[PDB]
Amino acid sequence: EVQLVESGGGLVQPGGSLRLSCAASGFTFDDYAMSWVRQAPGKGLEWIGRMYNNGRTSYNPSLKSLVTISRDNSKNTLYLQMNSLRAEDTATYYCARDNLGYRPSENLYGMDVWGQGTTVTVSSS
Amino acid sequence: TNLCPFGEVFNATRFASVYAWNRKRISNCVADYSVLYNSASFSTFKCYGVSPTKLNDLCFTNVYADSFVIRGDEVRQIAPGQTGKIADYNYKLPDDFTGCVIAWNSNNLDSKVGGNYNYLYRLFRKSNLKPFERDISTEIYQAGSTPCNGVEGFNCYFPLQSYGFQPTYGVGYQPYRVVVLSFELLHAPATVCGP
Ligand SMILES: *[C@@H]1O[C@H](CO)[C@@H](O)[C@H](O)[C@H]1NC(C)=O
Repeated sequence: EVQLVESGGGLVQPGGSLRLSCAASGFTFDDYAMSWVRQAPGKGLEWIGRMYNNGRTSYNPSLKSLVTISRDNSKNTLYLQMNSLRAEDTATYYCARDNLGYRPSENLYGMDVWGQGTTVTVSSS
Repeated sequence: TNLCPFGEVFNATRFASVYAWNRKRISNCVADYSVLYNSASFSTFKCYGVSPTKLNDLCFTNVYADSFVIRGDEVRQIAPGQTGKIADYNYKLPDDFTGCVIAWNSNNLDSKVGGNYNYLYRLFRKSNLKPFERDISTEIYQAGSTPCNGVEGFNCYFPLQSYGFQPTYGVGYQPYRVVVLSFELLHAPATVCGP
């Protein structure tokens, strides 16, 4: 069963750093492109970044200075390292696999499998 | 009298990717194709427009050797009139192609246990290639309705995907070194001749 699970979210003070995980089941990252997507409470899905199979990263150009995407193929986890979380980063972070293969119809996002996503909140307490 | 440098082509340590396939001009030398056809190293040896045993008896002009690395089951696309990702986006042969397509397994050379990512193929392109046309552009592809403006995002991808070459993968996902020879048959003063 192809399944993505994310972990690491929770409360975080402003200006801190926090890591996320995208532990995968049923497949590996050696031949798939895997992406991080952000969902704000009042806005739509915002694409954070993408890891390819060869290890190259692409980022959101309005978000490049404070995110980092790294793999661990030994445990098939994708990591997302934020730095300096501010008030507009209070959002639900999904991890989803890019569909570079067959698309049965027009997809707005191009994602064949999604994760359940984890909630990160930045506030005073 | 000087021999053609076929050893510099087939026994090269590094081969190009299929999107950036290397082309070498073979000219002004004597070519012995009997050591290629009788060699048991080549799994695929398909000649078009010329018999392989008649190669020593002809003199050729404009001899070109195109070398790249593709995966195992895609060797069938290096032929005239084929369709798929290699034929349409990476390396297209013309319908009137004359020459020889030589391919052999290189799993012991081009596979690393962690995965060899130095060989890449153009997964996405807006249009089919013309024959013998090389596309090395790395412009960000638009796979959806929303334009990319050179920045990846939703349905916006890097057009080159690398093969994951591991020794554990079966035949079909294993690296194959492909050398394509192209000739012109007896119309100009010829510089490459058989013995
Ligand atoms: C490449 O090396 C092998 C090693 O035995 C040799 O037999 C072969 O002749 C070489 N290829 C050419 C084209 O000379």
